[PDB]
Amino acid sequence: IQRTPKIQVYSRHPAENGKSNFLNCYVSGFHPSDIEVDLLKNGERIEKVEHSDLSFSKDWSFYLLYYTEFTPTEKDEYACRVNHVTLSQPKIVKWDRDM
Amino acid sequence: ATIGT
Amino acid sequence: GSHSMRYFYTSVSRPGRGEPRFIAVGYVDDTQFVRFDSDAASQRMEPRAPWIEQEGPEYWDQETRNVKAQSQTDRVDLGTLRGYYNQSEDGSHTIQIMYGCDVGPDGRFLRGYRQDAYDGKDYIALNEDLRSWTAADMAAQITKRKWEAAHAAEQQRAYLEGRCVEWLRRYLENGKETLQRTDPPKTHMTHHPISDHEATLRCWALGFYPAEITLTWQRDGEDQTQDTELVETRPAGDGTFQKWAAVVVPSGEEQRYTCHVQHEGLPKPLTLRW
Amino acid sequence: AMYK
Repeated sequence: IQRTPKIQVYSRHPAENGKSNFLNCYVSGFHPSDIEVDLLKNGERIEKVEHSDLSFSKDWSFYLLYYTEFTPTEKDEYACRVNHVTLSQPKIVKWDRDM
Repeated sequence: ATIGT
Repeated sequence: GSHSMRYFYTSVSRPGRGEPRFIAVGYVDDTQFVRFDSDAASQRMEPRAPWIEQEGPEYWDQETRNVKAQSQTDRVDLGTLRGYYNQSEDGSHTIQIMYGCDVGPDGRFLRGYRQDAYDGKDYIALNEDLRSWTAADMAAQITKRKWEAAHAAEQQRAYLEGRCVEWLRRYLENGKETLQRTDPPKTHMTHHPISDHEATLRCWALGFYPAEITLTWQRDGEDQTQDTELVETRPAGDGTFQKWAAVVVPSGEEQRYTCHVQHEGLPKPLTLRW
Repeated sequence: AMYK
C-alpha cells in the first residue's frame, strides 16, 4: 500500500515583511516513510532546514514537520518541494501568505 | 518510560 | 482532564544500504518528550521536552537500553515476516509499533494499548482486556500462537497497568505547567474574491493546545460541506497547533455563513461571521 | 521474550 503525502506550507505566525518568523512544511498521511522535503527560496534549496522526529497516525500513515527560521520580504518567494515514491515528479507547493 | 524495564 | 502516554516505533529495512533504520518517539498527550534514531551519532534516547531533562543518568541509560533492544528485536522480526509473506530480500519493508496508556482526571488507569503493523497495515493487536490478541491475517496468526505460548499478554498488561501509568503520572506532575495547560485558539477570518460571482471565506484557529479542535461552516444555521475545504491540523513548531476551514460562497451572501469553533480551552464555542 |  502506498499513500501520498498531504502537503502544507505555512508560516508559524501570520507573515509581516521584515519580522522574523518560521517557515514550515508539514507532510502527513504518507507511506512508506522514505521522503525528501526541501524548502526553497526563489527556487533555490535552503540549507539550514530541520525536521521533526518521524511519527505516525492511527491509520499507520506518517507525518513530519520541516522548518527553518526566516524573515519574509515582499520580493522573496518560498516553496516546499516534496519527493516521494507516490509522486512521479516532486511536488512543489508555493507559500501563500495571505490565505 | 518505555516498556522493557 | 484525561491524559495519555504513547510510544511510536518504526523500523524500515533498506537492503544493501546498511542495517534497518529504527526510530522511536514518545508523547504525553500532544507533546513529544523523547526520541531515538538508530542513524544519529549519539546512540542514546534524547530529551525533547524541558520537563524530562531533569531525569538522571539511570533513566537515560535504561530508556536507551529498551529502545536499542527493540531495534534488535525488529531486525529479527523483519526477516521473519519477509519469510511469512514470501517476499524477496531486495524490497524495503516496515514494522510499526504503538503502545501506551490513558489515565483519568484522578490519575487512575483507564485503558492500555499495544498494536503492531507491517507495511502500513494492521498486523497484530493487544485487545482491550490486555489478555488476548487479534491477528489481522494468517501470518499474524502464527505470531499470535507464539505470543499466547509465551504469555506475552501478561508482560504487556503488567507494564500498561503499572510502570506506564506511574511514569505518566510523574510526567504530568513534573511538566504540569505546560502539560496541564490548555491554550485556546486565536481565531480570525480571511476573505478573497475568486471571480465576479464567488468569494472564499477562511476561518482560522491558531496557537491552540491540545490539538483536538472542531471547525464547522454553516449556512443559515446548518452545517455545510458543499464547496468546503478543511486541512489537517498542523503543528506551529512551538508546541501549539493550527487549523483552517474554508468555504466558497456566492458574492454578497457572506453574511449567511458562520464558522463554529470548538476547543477544550474555550469557555463556550465561538461563532465567527464576516 | 517476544519474537514474531
